[PDB]
Amino acid sequence: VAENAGHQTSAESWGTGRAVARIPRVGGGGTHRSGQAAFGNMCRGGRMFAPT
Amino acid sequence: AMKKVEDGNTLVFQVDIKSNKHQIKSAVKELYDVDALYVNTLIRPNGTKKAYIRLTSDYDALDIANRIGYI
Amino acid sequence: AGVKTFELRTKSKEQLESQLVELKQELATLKVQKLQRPSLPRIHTVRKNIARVLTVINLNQRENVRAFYAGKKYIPKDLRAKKTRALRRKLTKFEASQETEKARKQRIAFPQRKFAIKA
Amino acid sequence: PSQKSFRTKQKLAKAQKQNRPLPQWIRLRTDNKIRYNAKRRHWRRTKLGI
Amino acid sequence: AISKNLPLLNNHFRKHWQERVRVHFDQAGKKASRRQSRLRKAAKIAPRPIDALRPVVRAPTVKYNRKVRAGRGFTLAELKAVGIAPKYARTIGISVDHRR
Amino acid sequence: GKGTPSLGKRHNKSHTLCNRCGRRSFHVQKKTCSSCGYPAAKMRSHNWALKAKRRRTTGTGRMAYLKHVTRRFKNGFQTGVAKAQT
RNA sequence: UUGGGCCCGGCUCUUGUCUAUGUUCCUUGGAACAGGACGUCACAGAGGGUGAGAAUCCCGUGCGAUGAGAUGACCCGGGUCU
RNA sequence: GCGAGAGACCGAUAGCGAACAAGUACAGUGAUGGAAAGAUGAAAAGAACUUUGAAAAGAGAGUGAAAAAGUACGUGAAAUUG
RNA sequence: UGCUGUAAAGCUGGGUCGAACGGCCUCUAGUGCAGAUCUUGGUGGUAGUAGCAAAUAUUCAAAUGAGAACUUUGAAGACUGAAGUGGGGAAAGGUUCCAUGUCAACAGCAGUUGGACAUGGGUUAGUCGAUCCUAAGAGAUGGGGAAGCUCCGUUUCAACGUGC
RNA sequence: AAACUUUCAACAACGGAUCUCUUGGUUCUCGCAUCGAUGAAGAACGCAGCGAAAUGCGAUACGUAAUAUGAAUUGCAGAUAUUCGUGAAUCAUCGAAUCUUUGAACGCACAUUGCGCCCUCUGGUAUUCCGGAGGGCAUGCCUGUUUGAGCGUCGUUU
Ligand SMILES: [Mg+2]
Ligand SMILES: [Mg+2]
Ligand SMILES: [Mg+2]
Ligand SMILES: [Mg+2]
Ligand SMILES: [Mg+2]
Ligand SMILES: [Mg+2]
Ligand SMILES: [Mg+2]
Ligand SMILES: [Mg+2]
Ligand SMILES: [Mg+2]
Ligand SMILES: [Mg+2]
Ligand SMILES: [Mg+2]
Ligand SMILES: [Mg+2]
Ligand SMILES: [Mg+2]
Ligand SMILES: [Mg+2]
Ligand SMILES: [Mg+2]
Ligand SMILES: [Mg+2]
Ligand SMILES: [Mg+2]
Ligand SMILES: [Mg+2]
Ligand SMILES: [Mg+2]
Ligand SMILES: [Mg+2]
Ligand SMILES: [Mg+2]
Ligand SMILES: [Mg+2]
Ligand SMILES: [Mg+2]
Ligand SMILES: [Mg+2]
Ligand SMILES: [Mg+2]
Ligand SMILES: [Mg+2]
Ligand SMILES: [Mg+2]
Ligand SMILES: [Mg+2]
Ligand SMILES: [Mg+2]
Ligand SMILES: [Mg+2]
Ligand SMILES: [Mg+2]
Ligand SMILES: [Mg+2]
Ligand SMILES: [Mg+2]
Ligand SMILES: [Mg+2]
Ligand SMILES: [Mg+2]
Ligand SMILES: [Zn+2]
Repeated sequence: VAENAGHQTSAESWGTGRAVARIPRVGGGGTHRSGQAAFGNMCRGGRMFAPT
Repeated sequence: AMKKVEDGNTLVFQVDIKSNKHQIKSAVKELYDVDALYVNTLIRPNGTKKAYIRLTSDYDALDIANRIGYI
Repeated sequence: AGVKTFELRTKSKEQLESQLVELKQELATLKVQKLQRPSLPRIHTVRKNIARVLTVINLNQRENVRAFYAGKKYIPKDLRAKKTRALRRKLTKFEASQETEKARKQRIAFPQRKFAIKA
Repeated sequence: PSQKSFRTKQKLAKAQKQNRPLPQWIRLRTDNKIRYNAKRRHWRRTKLGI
Repeated sequence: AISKNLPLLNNHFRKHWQERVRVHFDQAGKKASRRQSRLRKAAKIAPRPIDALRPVVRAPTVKYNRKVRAGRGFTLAELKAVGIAPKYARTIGISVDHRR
Repeated sequence: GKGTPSLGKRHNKSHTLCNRCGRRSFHVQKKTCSSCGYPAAKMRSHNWALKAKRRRTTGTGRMAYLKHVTRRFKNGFQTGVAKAQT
């Protein structure tokens, strides 16, 4: 797979205290991608576990 | 625009955006052999330039409009 | 499809400018008629005729300038060759083939021989 | 405002001209996929940022 | 971190090693293109041999005294002994070494 | 009053359109573009923003001249005109 | 031991043109490119298209043949003039 | 970058962010951030006409191999629902 | 619809469907989900529920229309009460302006109405502004720093007139 | 007993899984070396008979010339368009051109479509004013040309 697949995001975890899982999330606003999880093998659009 | 051709002896033209009133007066003189009393210009909301050219009393703008062929 | 470029190439500057004027008044008349038709495809033909006459006028004047400057040391940069900036900065064949007299004497004295083995 | 620059008014002219519906004869072309103009803009809804 | 009776290892992988991994997928392609270069060079200058004649020299060090291998070029004394000038020798497929 | 009441006092643009890149990043008082760095001779670009290089690079515009350099190279940078066949 | 300039080739690169054999019969099906029968070509049974799994319908594929343009002091083989 | 050939690779939540008018729409003063979104049918043959209705629509009819394919289009699971 | 297996599962009848797919011997792996306040999408109960209650206030008739609490006109009753719910502008918006048509969506009821939707039309300057001046300030040049991106400086250690 | 609630099946919904595709991606290999002051990359604004976008192009504006090829284009329309041919369509090819406003961006300036100056031609009773067309005026540095500056300095004359 591409060396940077799933890692072209500036996502940062919201931390705890906001009633959501601690996975990193996309910042900004105004698009539906905003606030969506990133970087995780369980995340849609993240990178696979142990990329080939 | 045709109310001006009729009432005010004024021909209304679309004109290039880059041209000024001196060039418009010369252009109408060379194209239609008519003397302009004045040229009032205007840039329209769609980005094109419109010229209100009032002719001297020597010329009848309705006759010029028929000669060009749009009335 | 309008005027023929080979017939245009047999005309003078004055005949071409006269035909350009006629084409421009024809286009103006068509633009007046477009106010009422309003679909008027002949405008495309007149527009491309104006493009052809302008092209032939420009080309004719450009071989005139090329003939004026033929063989001169300095010619206009739009009449010079247009390769790449680097290829224009590159040494000419004469400059690249310039050689010191020491190197020419050694090149002449010891050329690469043609030979074979096993005889 | 009424007092605007030429560069501004030229951007507003292009913004007006891009805000039109799809011409309907385009949907009849072969292998056409555009059903509507997807880049419409309302003045109150989305701002030009000019 | 240290466990069992195992050899102690030196695995030097604490830098960004994955940015400098050269995998020779092109071994066969380079072999084939190397062969084509070799054929083209030979056919350009045939029947002239592609290799200059090299001398035979003793290998240095106490470990390779016994072995003898191809050197770089024949010395000026050797070419003098066979009556060939070095400038001429370089043009008839003989390699010269002014250093040996 | 730092939220809704203060947001009502926004009518003074800090940035306007840039002449080089047309992006509305030209700081009016600084007279500099935060996007392309205009009026500096060089274009503003950073290796820590690779997506920003993607957004504005060769191929994102018209390439009105580099389009044809490959096609001119393949023909050896011809000078002259094509000859009609007999 | 030996200088230089042009003309045609060869090599290199790009490009044009040209090429074998079923659309025979029955059944199903909207469509045969499916099944069955009889075949053909094959230096071509790669791939694609065509109303369903098509070597043989079409483009190609394979085999070569033959034109055009270029390019190269620093590739050679011939000429030719100094 | 330009031009090619491939694969025990992925198969539309995968594979590049992007198979689509994708670095698009949109957000942010700004640096920047940045999606969703493929599939009727071989062919629109995209339903003439009649009828009820203000209309949207419905009911007949019609095309199609199929309308248990009608563009709110292949198949059409589950949650949930009549 | 059943059969087989302790099981993971395999096979099969009927319906739907429309273009590929399986058994066996081996190879290989991005190979098995109920959970991770997991991810993305979708859907419930809650529930026809909370609610749709600031800014005094509406009513009769006619017209239009398939349809009128909400549109138009008339009649009335009211309010803002000149530091206005009046008449203009600056910033900001950008066609919202006007006419015609028009109701799928939007206007948290409605809609024949609309800043919505569709089609057109519309902004006329020697005298109004910009343009010019300088303000706080910004900033080239000559120079001097700085590896450099650039920093200082604004007539400064300058042979400074595209002079009239 | 209904209704209601719950379960199941059929049909119908909701929704878009599954299956099957694929002009995309990803990775590997092979070959090649070509941006720009002769104005690039990029930006803005325009251009079609009827177009918003994408694609293409620049007032010669979904293109002009040329070479090749050889009858189309197509959603509709239409030739003062074409067919045993200087001939339809063609980013097929491409060697000639056009190439707005810009941008290293170059007369000065630019949050302005602001303001000059020089040359030639031209209109207005004009070397001087007003208008128009075309061509010019950036900086550092190099070679050269010309004109100079300095008791820096050589020769000669009171
Ligand atoms: Mg991914
Ligand atoms: Mg004005
Ligand atoms: Mg708002
Ligand atoms: Mg400020
Ligand atoms: Mg097939
Ligand atoms: Mg994707
Ligand atoms: Mg994505
Ligand atoms: Mg689908
Ligand atoms: Mg079916
Ligand atoms: Mg179906
Ligand atoms: Mg379906
Ligand atoms: Mg269910
Ligand atoms: Mg099928
Ligand atoms: Mg098998
Ligand atoms: Mg896994
Ligand atoms: Mg689950
Ligand atoms: Mg578990
Ligand atoms: Mg959960
Ligand atoms: Mg969720
Ligand atoms: Mg209630
Ligand atoms: Mg309340
Ligand atoms: Mg009162
Ligand atoms: Mg009061
Ligand atoms: Mg007011
Ligand atoms: Mg109104
Ligand atoms: Mg409502
Ligand atoms: Mg309603
Ligand atoms: Mg509107
Ligand atoms: Mg004034
Ligand atoms: Mg000051
Ligand atoms: Mg400074
Ligand atoms: Mg300086
Ligand atoms: Mg699938
Ligand atoms: Mg591939
Ligand atoms: Mg100003
Ligand atoms: Zn900028």
